[PDB]
Amino acid sequence: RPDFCLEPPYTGPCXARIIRYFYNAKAGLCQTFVYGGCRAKRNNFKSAEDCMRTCGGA
Amino acid sequence: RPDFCLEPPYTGPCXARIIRYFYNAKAGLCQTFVYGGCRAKRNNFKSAEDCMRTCGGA
Amino acid sequence: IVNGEEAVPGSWPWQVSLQDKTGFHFCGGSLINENWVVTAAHCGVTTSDVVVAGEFDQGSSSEKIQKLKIAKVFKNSKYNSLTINNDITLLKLSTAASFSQTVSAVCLPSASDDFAAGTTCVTTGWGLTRY
Amino acid sequence: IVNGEEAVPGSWPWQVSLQDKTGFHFCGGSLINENWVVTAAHCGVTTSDVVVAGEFDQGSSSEKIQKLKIAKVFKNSKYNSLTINNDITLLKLSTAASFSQTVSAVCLPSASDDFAAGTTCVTTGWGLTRY
Amino acid sequence: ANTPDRLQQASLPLLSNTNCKKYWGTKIKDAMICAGASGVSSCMGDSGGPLVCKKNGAWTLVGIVSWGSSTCSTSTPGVYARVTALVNWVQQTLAAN
Amino acid sequence: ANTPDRLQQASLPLLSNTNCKKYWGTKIKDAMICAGASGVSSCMGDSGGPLVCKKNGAWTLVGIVSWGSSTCSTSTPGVYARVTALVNWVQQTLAAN
Amino acid sequence: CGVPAIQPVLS
Amino acid sequence: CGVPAIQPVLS
Repeated sequence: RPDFCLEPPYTGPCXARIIRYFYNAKAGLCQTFVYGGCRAKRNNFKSAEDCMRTCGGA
Repeated sequence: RPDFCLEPPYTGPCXARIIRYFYNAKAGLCQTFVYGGCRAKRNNFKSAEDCMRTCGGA
Repeated sequence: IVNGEEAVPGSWPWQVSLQDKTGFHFCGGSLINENWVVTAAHCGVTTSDVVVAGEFDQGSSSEKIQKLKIAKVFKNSKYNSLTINNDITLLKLSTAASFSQTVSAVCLPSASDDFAAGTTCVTTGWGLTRY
Repeated sequence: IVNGEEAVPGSWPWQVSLQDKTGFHFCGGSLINENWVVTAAHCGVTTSDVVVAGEFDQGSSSEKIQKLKIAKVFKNSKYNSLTINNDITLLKLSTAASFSQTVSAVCLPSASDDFAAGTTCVTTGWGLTRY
Repeated sequence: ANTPDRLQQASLPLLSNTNCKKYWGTKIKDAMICAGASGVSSCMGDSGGPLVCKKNGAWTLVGIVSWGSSTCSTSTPGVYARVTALVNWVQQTLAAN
Repeated sequence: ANTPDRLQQASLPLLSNTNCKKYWGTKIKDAMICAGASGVSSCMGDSGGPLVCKKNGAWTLVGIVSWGSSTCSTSTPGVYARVTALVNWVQQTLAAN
Repeated sequence: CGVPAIQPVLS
Repeated sequence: CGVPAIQPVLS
């Protein structure tokens, strides 16, 4: 899977509180986190399904 | 909100690996966890939306 | 707000809470009249989200608030998603807010208005009090 | 399996992996012929899940496997969701498995078979190796 | 914890109902069979997989991974669906479909 | 990690672009205004809310909560959308809709 | 606009 | 049934 799947979730500099999904390689599945709303990294998805289709098994 | 929303997630005794959602009162939103497949507690939902509609803000 | 303090209930009556359909608070905003809210473009508001006006205590189920549906979202087309410049969106409400003791509008400036460096201003919201 | 050991690849050819549409492994199962898999009722399998046969290394994208759609789920109607008794479900494949060196069926017992206490048996799967 | 990539196996003994009920008591029902408590344990993601024993040289499905210790302790009996108690249901379902 | 139930407020000074660029350099663009670095900080969930100053006795919207320190440090400038640079766009949008 | 019915108190 | 083409090795 893409290496970006292994990066920790990134909230970024904006001040929103937006629920997103990131792949957690230690657990082997996607998990929610709070995103600041700008400058997302790639391990940042709007649904668990997108997240798992992109990073599942990394 | 219902007090069951404040219970930690419960994997239970069965040996499956099923993705479910539980409300995390410490973070204020629903997170994923792995459920064993039997004897669910009530803080255990099939989608983030069901979870937040039932426990959001507890 | 880190190291702020509790507001007097209802004393910031243009402050709204932007929530998803489940009631989750993801951004604030300001009433500028009965039909329009100004907020940030990076909040990513859609017509499925709702404007909650008149709120003080998001943990109180008994407070008298106005949940207002959003008719149309007007993101500034110059919002720059790399530099974060021009970070403004307007929300046109599908039902007007009802102004009251706890719900009313902030004034808007004119483009040439000058606010001096060092002026003591105020910001409000339900953001984190610790990161 | 805690404190087990890696199997010889393909030496348990009736072992299948039950996965959701994204490839997430949530349960195992056993082929009993080319069209049917037996698994546990509490796995909650639906026709949206898939039977993966011939697998060894779930982290190898190059392994030849058979992803098989499920036509119908037969949960034993006596499965007891409180006591976990009668914990069995059958999956009827919409397309037959293609049997081979690495895919074939386990035998079923007769209802009267006695397997004595203390018999050394084997269990297999991709479950956690530490809780 | 994450699951292993590669298929695992473990050898383990069948337990008598009597010896299994010394831990699980009346939670052991008539379509359950116990195995393990022997230094290995089925765990999360193993459910629905096989417990096989040789019968006349052929591996035969005696159990289906079902439930057990909630931390997958290797010193407590694992519980499996008892296929001899359910195989008549299996054959009837196949015959009708 | 959770938000306060009850609405918060903080007083804070406007910063000159020049003093703000002493921390954020060229990240400060022409429709941004800085405020704070004064022991308070906007943080996650404040975005899109108001920065108001008095103008002729009435509270006037000078900034919109936008971005800042990635840990909401109270000693760095907070950055807000500068409403004077954007109000002509606001009035045009209202007039057309 | 800009004049709350309930006056804010700042510290 | 029950006879793998590849023989298992049990330790």
